[PDB]
Amino acid sequence: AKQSLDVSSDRRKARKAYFTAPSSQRRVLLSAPLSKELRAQYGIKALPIRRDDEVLVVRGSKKGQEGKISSVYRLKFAVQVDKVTKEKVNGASVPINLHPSKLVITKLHLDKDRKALIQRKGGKLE
Amino acid sequence: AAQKSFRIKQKMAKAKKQNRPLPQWIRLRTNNTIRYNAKRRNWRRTKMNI
Amino acid sequence: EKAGHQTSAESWGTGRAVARIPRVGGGGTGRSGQGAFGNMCRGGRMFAPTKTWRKWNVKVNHNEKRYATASAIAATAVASLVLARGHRVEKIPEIPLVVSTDLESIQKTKEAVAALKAVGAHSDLLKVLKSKKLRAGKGKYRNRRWTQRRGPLVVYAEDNGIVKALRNVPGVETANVASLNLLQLAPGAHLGRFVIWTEAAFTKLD
Amino acid sequence: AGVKAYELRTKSKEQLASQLVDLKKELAELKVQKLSRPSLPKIKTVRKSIACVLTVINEQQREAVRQLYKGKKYQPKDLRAKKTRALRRALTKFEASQVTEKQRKKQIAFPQRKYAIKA
Amino acid sequence: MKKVEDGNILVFQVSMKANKYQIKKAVKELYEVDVLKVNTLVRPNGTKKAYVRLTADYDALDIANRIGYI
Amino acid sequence: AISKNLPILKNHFRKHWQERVKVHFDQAGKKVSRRNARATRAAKIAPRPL
Amino acid sequence: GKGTPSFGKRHNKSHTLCNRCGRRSFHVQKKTCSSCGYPAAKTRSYNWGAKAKRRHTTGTGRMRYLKHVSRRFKNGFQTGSASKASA
RNA sequence: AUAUUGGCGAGAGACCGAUAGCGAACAAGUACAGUGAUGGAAAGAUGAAAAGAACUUUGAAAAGAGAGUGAAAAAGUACGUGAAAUUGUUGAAAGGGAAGGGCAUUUGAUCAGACA
RNA sequence: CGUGGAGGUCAGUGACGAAGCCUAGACCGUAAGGUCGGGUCGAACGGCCUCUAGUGCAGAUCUUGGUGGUAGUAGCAAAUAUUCAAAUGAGAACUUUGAAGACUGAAGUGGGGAAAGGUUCCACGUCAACAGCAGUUGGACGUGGGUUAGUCGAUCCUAAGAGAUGGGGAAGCUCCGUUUCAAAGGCCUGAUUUUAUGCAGGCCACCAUCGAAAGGGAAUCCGGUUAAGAUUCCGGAACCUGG
RNA sequence: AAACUUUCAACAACGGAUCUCUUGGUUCUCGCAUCGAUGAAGAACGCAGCGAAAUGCGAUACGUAAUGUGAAUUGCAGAAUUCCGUGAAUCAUCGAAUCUUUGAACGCACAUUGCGCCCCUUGGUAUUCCAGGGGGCAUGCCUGUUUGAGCGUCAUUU
Ligand SMILES: [Mg+2]
Ligand SMILES: [Mg+2]
Ligand SMILES: [Mg+2]
Ligand SMILES: [Mg+2]
Ligand SMILES: [Mg+2]
Ligand SMILES: [Mg+2]
Ligand SMILES: [Mg+2]
Ligand SMILES: [Mg+2]
Ligand SMILES: [Mg+2]
Ligand SMILES: [Mg+2]
Ligand SMILES: [Mg+2]
Ligand SMILES: [Mg+2]
Ligand SMILES: [Mg+2]
Ligand SMILES: [Mg+2]
Ligand SMILES: [Mg+2]
Ligand SMILES: [Mg+2]
Ligand SMILES: [Mg+2]
Ligand SMILES: [Mg+2]
Ligand SMILES: [Mg+2]
Ligand SMILES: [Mg+2]
Ligand SMILES: [Mg+2]
Ligand SMILES: [Mg+2]
Ligand SMILES: [Mg+2]
Ligand SMILES: [Mg+2]
Ligand SMILES: [Mg+2]
Ligand SMILES: [Mg+2]
Ligand SMILES: [Mg+2]
Ligand SMILES: [Mg+2]
Ligand SMILES: [Mg+2]
Ligand SMILES: [Mg+2]
Ligand SMILES: [Mg+2]
Ligand SMILES: [Mg+2]
Ligand SMILES: [Mg+2]
Ligand SMILES: [Mg+2]
Ligand SMILES: [Mg+2]
Ligand SMILES: [Mg+2]
Ligand SMILES: [Mg+2]
Ligand SMILES: [Mg+2]
Ligand SMILES: [Mg+2]
Ligand SMILES: [Mg+2]
Ligand SMILES: [Mg+2]
Ligand SMILES: [Mg+2]
Ligand SMILES: [Mg+2]
Ligand SMILES: [Mg+2]
Ligand SMILES: [Mg+2]
Ligand SMILES: [Mg+2]
Ligand SMILES: [Mg+2]
Ligand SMILES: [Mg+2]
Ligand SMILES: [Mg+2]
Ligand SMILES: [Mg+2]
Ligand SMILES: [Mg+2]
Ligand SMILES: [Mg+2]
Ligand SMILES: [Mg+2]
Ligand SMILES: [Mg+2]
Ligand SMILES: [Mg+2]
Ligand SMILES: [Mg+2]
Ligand SMILES: [Mg+2]
Ligand SMILES: [Mg+2]
Ligand SMILES: [Mg+2]
Ligand SMILES: [Mg+2]
Ligand SMILES: [Mg+2]
Ligand SMILES: [Mg+2]
Ligand SMILES: [Mg+2]
Ligand SMILES: [Mg+2]
Ligand SMILES: [Mg+2]
Ligand SMILES: [Mg+2]
Ligand SMILES: [Mg+2]
Ligand SMILES: [Mg+2]
Ligand SMILES: [Mg+2]
Ligand SMILES: [Mg+2]
Ligand SMILES: [Mg+2]
Ligand SMILES: [Mg+2]
Ligand SMILES: [Mg+2]
Ligand SMILES: [Mg+2]
Ligand SMILES: [Mg+2]
Ligand SMILES: [Mg+2]
Ligand SMILES: [Mg+2]
Ligand SMILES: [Mg+2]
Ligand SMILES: [Mg+2]
Ligand SMILES: [Mg+2]
Ligand SMILES: [Mg+2]
Ligand SMILES: [Mg+2]
Ligand SMILES: [Mg+2]
Ligand SMILES: [Mg+2]
Ligand SMILES: [Mg+2]
Ligand SMILES: [Mg+2]
Ligand SMILES: [Mg+2]
Ligand SMILES: [Mg+2]
Ligand SMILES: [Mg+2]
Ligand SMILES: [Mg+2]
Ligand SMILES: [Mg+2]
Ligand SMILES: [Mg+2]
Ligand SMILES: [Mg+2]
Ligand SMILES: [Mg+2]
Ligand SMILES: [Mg+2]
Ligand SMILES: [Mg+2]
Ligand SMILES: [Mg+2]
Ligand SMILES: [Zn+2]
Repeated sequence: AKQSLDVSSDRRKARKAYFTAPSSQRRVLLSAPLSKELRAQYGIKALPIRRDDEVLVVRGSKKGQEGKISSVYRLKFAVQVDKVTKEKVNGASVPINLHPSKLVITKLHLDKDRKALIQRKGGKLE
Repeated sequence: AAQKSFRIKQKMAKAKKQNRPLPQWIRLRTNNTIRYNAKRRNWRRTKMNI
Repeated sequence: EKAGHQTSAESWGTGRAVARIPRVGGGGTGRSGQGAFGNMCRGGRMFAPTKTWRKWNVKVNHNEKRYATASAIAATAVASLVLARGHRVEKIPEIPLVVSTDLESIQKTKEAVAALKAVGAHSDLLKVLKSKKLRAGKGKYRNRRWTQRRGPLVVYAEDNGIVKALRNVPGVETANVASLNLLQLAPGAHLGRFVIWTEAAFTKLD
Repeated sequence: AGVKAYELRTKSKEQLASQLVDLKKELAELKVQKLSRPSLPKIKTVRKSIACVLTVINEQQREAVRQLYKGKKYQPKDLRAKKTRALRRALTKFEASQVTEKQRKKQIAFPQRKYAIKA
Repeated sequence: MKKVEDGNILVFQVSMKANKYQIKKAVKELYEVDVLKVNTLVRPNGTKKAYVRLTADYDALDIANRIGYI
Repeated sequence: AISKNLPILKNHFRKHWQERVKVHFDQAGKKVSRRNARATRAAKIAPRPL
Repeated sequence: GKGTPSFGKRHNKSHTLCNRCGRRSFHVQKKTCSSCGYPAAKTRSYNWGAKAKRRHTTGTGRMRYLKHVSRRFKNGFQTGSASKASA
């Protein structure tokens, strides 16, 4: 258990910092773990989800469905997938909001920097 | 009035501005809570004291 | 302390057909007129309001503390008690439980765990775990939030990495003989822990 | 698209002052269009740019001055270090370090010896 | 708008720090036009309004749709 | 307020005493610091004694 | 006549808005504000009136300058600019 | 070495749990009162997600009736649970200047146990 | 007996439904209370041993909130008074418009201002609340528009007053004093023709300042024009002050 | 016999208890020393494509510069060039600026957007009148500078 002195196990402070946390911090909280596949591949377990990324909802009702992360909705603490949606009574369509932690990464949109992140957590890339 | 300072002309103007209703789009934001302008003022109901 | 009292309320005196607690003055605001200070008025002060200078800690006689801790120790033999008091010892070698001194030096949780198991712990560690529950009260949101039974308490003599091995396993607490804590020797004032002593430890007692 | 920071800081003194003039014209023209249209967010990024221009027209002229004054007693208070009012009148290292003659003669003579016990 | 169609007047919302002088000149300088007089007034909302009459040589209307609006 | 066969006590709580009441809640938190701040001296003050 | 008629004559300000605190507490004839104390050098405070104080002490405001002094402090009053890195 | 109901940063509690806890969990020193010094409130909770009810029909409309959404509209921006006082309809009963109560039994309604 | 919280324990109950609420259904206790059924309900909760207290309500002209009988009751009666018809609208005693009956009776219910309000003005839209019947109307609601000056006010002047200043008191916030035991300032040009303003005369001893939209005071008028502005715009005709 | 009164029940009302929640409040404890004439605290008024407020900012106005991160922002509209990049962002950090009107508040006033003086500069045919642009002028006190006063007073003239 918390054997340090600058870390708090207090439930109040915890939930504040969650909910109040700024966008730049949210990116990191909204992470998805890689696929069993992509994991042996880049030698790496998780990763801060981003936009043009590919994914499998391995939880929830939308289980099995898959797609490209349309947008990350940091504000709403939720991610949206282009392809996973609701058709209202008026037939119009609307995005469902999936949570990063219930997704799995399938193909990684790659950057100079995405690469460097992967390289920095001890990863590798093909 | 009908011969006042600018100082008052002024307050009077700011006064005027705030006397609008909640712009109905603020209501549609995420986490919005403001239902209506809770701070509104009517000339024959509350006087503003210069 | 300043609370109940951030008002200005004087009474209204007798004769205005209304009770005579002090009342908030002024006007134009609902609060205006209402009861103040009264240990029974809304937004009153409270009766005999708690203080910081309550007697919190207690002076216990230094010598009883001993006679207590001693008595506490004597019962961690006594089969029946350890049994009576929780602790699945239903079937461990002999009471007291004396393990090798090599225990004191085991440095990996995973190791220690199955050592402890071999010595007979198993059912008892399992007795915790099978028992983490949501604190019924409000310590549920005062970081007293879960709860669970007490496990075996492993007394050692020299700590050569035992404590950090057994740290993370739920229910098992560790202690060097030179201390020995009455709060752990009879948790909740109930006699007879499940103590498992390294030999070097055991021998330090006299 | 907006203007950029570094792209300006190399633009010439009155290339720079010029661009401002033309930005202010853009703005003018926009504020006309603004009222003849249900929206004109475009405006937000032209008035944002005027800032940047002015900002850099200022930065340059400042450390233009800041340097001519760099390295002499007395330079404008607004190039002077801010720190804190009290900081700004606390004794300077020197006038603090100041020991008396008699003093150092003794400091020197009998200084704190790095002794130690054991044997 | 009728001031412009009828009167040869250019109405401008103007900075409140500005006077009849500064208005006249900074119109002359910004629109290439000759001004007769500059009657001004403080709108009830905190913005100076400028009535601005050009001389007989300029048809304000033509100016109006050469600045942009109309 | 004299009654029964008790001693006569002289407890001096007639001034505004609730005001000057020093509970040493921090008895612990002073030892520590004192320890903490002794150690830093030993450390600083070289192989010298305290 | 000491009631609802004599209130008829009420229409003459004793105070206008005070320049220092903007309060409609500026005693016209007596030419001082009844809250802040302008034009006195000190602002008007009293210790028997705390809710009074609490309605004005630093923090009730903008803190235009004071906000940042703890930050500025946090890094020992940094004269200079920042350099550059990677990523 | 001492002090510290202020200030900046932290870790806590056999503390209070929205009539409590600071006056303020909310656009609270707000709104509102006073000529002024000052006084000073109330006010948290749909659901996992608005999926916040297309469409049809009666209506001038608000709405109602259908349909629809949802695990639930016995959650419909009057929104978790929804007590009491108090109220409507429905059912049963009693009532010749109060009503309620005690012991006992008739009558009506209703119900446990128990047999094997 | 019972409640909020703590130590221990039952490896206690629970989304296959915890808590809570309803229940002239059942059971245990002399009682405080305890247990079950059923209904409602949605995330928590309990037994036993100990610990702990902001620990039990019918009252206190108790506090805050909420709710009744009174009761469809009292009442909606001052200021002479209304009526026909059309138009509009779902809707007309009440709005629009035409008619008729009257009033205020120029010491006005007329036509304007000062104080005070601050957008109430005007247009369009428009009825949930408000106008103690009503509402199609409004000083309401939503939405826009509107206040133009050398001469009209402020501004300048001084009044009773107010109040800095050299000072004098006062522990001190601060009190006294206003020309006051004060070294209290600026004007005309000349001297310049290095040159911009040093000095060459003489005066001048007045020593703040604030304090009047009714006192004092330089100067404007007529016609036209707007949904709403005018001695302020348009048009023609002047007048003053400075250069 | 109704109605009406009253009692129990179901359902529906009124009300908002109770249960469960908690980005809050309270109390303890540890660490640390930083407001302002280099204009503080506080005030007023303004600033967004669509805002009244709370928050933020200051006519460079929910922000400019810088640095870190490495792609959002999100109620709608939007740029789109901003995605292997001096580069998305109501992000973090912050060392650079801008910072109206004021406030100890400082040319004088102030129930006035009131009224002067000085320097530089620009236009009007202008050392002097008017206008525009910049930079200035409070008080007490210390060190020094310069210019002066008093038969307070020393010497020196011929
Ligand atoms: Mg990571
Ligand atoms: Mg399944
Ligand atoms: Mg989510
Ligand atoms: Mg009133
Ligand atoms: Mg007290
Ligand atoms: Mg009474
Ligand atoms: Mg309280
Ligand atoms: Mg439990
Ligand atoms: Mg409970
Ligand atoms: Mg940018
Ligand atoms: Mg300096
Ligand atoms: Mg024409
Ligand atoms: Mg004592
Ligand atoms: Mg010592
Ligand atoms: Mg009154
Ligand atoms: Mg008076
Ligand atoms: Mg005074
Ligand atoms: Mg002053
Ligand atoms: Mg202390
Ligand atoms: Mg403290
Ligand atoms: Mg601690
Ligand atoms: Mg409260
Ligand atoms: Mg309580
Ligand atoms: Mg309160
Ligand atoms: Mg809250
Ligand atoms: Mg309210
Ligand atoms: Mg809820
Ligand atoms: Mg609720
Ligand atoms: Mg919700
Ligand atoms: Mg329906
Ligand atoms: Mg349900
Ligand atoms: Mg529900
Ligand atoms: Mg709805
Ligand atoms: Mg409900
Ligand atoms: Mg009976
Ligand atoms: Mg008990
Ligand atoms: Mg209890
Ligand atoms: Mg309690
Ligand atoms: Mg039973
Ligand atoms: Mg059931
Ligand atoms: Mg249940
Ligand atoms: Mg729930
Ligand atoms: Mg007990
Ligand atoms: Mg009590
Ligand atoms: Mg009782
Ligand atoms: Mg009661
Ligand atoms: Mg009672
Ligand atoms: Mg009562
Ligand atoms: Mg009542
Ligand atoms: Mg009725
Ligand atoms: Mg009647
Ligand atoms: Mg009557
Ligand atoms: Mg009449
Ligand atoms: Mg009528
Ligand atoms: Mg009529
Ligand atoms: Mg007549
Ligand atoms: Mg007459
Ligand atoms: Mg009338
Ligand atoms: Mg009139
Ligand atoms: Mg008014
Ligand atoms: Mg309007
Ligand atoms: Mg009207
Ligand atoms: Mg209606
Ligand atoms: Mg009305
Ligand atoms: Mg009515
Ligand atoms: Mg009505
Ligand atoms: Mg209106
Ligand atoms: Mg004018
Ligand atoms: Mg005149
Ligand atoms: Mg003037
Ligand atoms: Mg004086
Ligand atoms: Mg005057
Ligand atoms: Mg006059
Ligand atoms: Mg006329
Ligand atoms: Mg007009
Ligand atoms: Mg008119
Ligand atoms: Mg004319
Ligand atoms: Mg003429
Ligand atoms: Mg002349
Ligand atoms: Mg009942
Ligand atoms: Mg019901
Ligand atoms: Mg509760
Ligand atoms: Mg919850
Ligand atoms: Mg806390
Ligand atoms: Mg601590
Ligand atoms: Mg202050
Ligand atoms: Mg603001
Ligand atoms: Mg905002
Ligand atoms: Mg935006
Ligand atoms: Mg970069
Ligand atoms: Mg930021
Ligand atoms: Mg600027
Ligand atoms: Mg002044
Ligand atoms: Mg001024
Ligand atoms: Mg200037
Ligand atoms: Mg001197
Ligand atoms: Mg001299
Ligand atoms: Zn004031």
